[PDB]
Amino acid sequence: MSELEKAVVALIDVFHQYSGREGDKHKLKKSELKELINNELSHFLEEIKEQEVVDKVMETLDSDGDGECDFQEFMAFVAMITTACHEFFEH
Amino acid sequence: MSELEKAVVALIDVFHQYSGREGDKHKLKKSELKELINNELSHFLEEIKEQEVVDKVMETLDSDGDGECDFQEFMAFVAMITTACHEFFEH
Ligand SMILES: N=C(N)c1ccc(OCCCCCOc2ccc(C(=N)N)cc2)cc1
Ligand SMILES: N=C(N)c1ccc(OCCCCCOc2ccc(C(=N)N)cc2)cc1
Ligand SMILES: N=C(N)c1ccc(OCCCCCOc2ccc(C(=N)N)cc2)cc1
Ligand SMILES: N=C(N)c1ccc(OCCCCCOc2ccc(C(=N)N)cc2)cc1
Ligand SMILES: [Ca+2]
Ligand SMILES: [Ca+2]
Ligand SMILES: [Ca+2]
Ligand SMILES: [Ca+2]
Ligand SMILES: [Zn+2]
Ligand SMILES: [Zn+2]
Repeated sequence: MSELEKAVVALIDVFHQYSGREGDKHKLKKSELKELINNELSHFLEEIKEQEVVDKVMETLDSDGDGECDFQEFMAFVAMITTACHEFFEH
Repeated sequence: MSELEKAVVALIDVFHQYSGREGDKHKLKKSELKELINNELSHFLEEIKEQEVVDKVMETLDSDGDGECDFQEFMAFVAMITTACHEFFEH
């Protein structure tokens, strides 16, 4: 598999790693999203310690108002992170 | 870096790998997009041999009508591929 192909599978695997822990096994509830950010985005994003802060991130990500981040919503989150990283390192 | 963090950087690196070859160094023209698909998505997508087929893929990806795929448009392409892969392997 190419690097791109392995990257794609890694996105799928991290989503399932955290989504399957509680409740709906195919969505990230706020608790699962906080764990994902703190354990997997520790170089890209500030650690979340407050309920207020994960509330706000979930508000941004949650396009259908169910209080959770589904796989489509997670893909939008990945696009946001990737865009911000790409731009951080360039002029 | 986590797996997710390395995956994010891999998306950036494959985009730059192909975008920088010709013309606008920050967009994939059809020629660059064809090369990316054929060399980097050979397990996920059918090889492109015809101008018609890359025309069609570029039509799908090109949201601002400039005939090219910018980084935002490429992120949408990555979301499409990842979604299709995730769903292929599940019930
Ligand atoms: N010392 C580093 N940060 C760094 C190290 C290696 C690297 O290998 C290719 C990745 C793309 C290289 C140029 O574009 C970016 C954009 C964003 C990030 C990032 N989100 N960290 C990293 C690189 C890149 C950056
Ligand atoms: N050898 C080592 N130990 C080492 C080498 C490079 C390194 O680099 C740290 C992070 C570099 C890239 C990630 O940093 C950001 C920060 C903010 C944003 C943002 N704008 N959201 C995106 C990415 C760290 C450790
Ligand atoms: N034999 C395989 N295909 C395969 C091998 C390893 C693997 O490691 C974790 C990746 C996620 C595992 C379960 O979800 C998916 C969804 C899509 C793909 C794919 N796009 N190929 C692969 C896996 C996964 C699949
Ligand atoms: N040991 C080996 N040599 C080997 C092991 C597994 C393998 O698996 C091939 C591809 C598996 C996952 C990629 O296959 C697709 C197909 C269609 C879609 C789609 N719906 N677009 C998405 C993914 C290949 C070789
Ligand atoms: Ca869950
Ligand atoms: Ca939702
Ligand atoms: Ca180009
Ligand atoms: Ca465009
Ligand atoms: Zn760039
Ligand atoms: Zn799944």
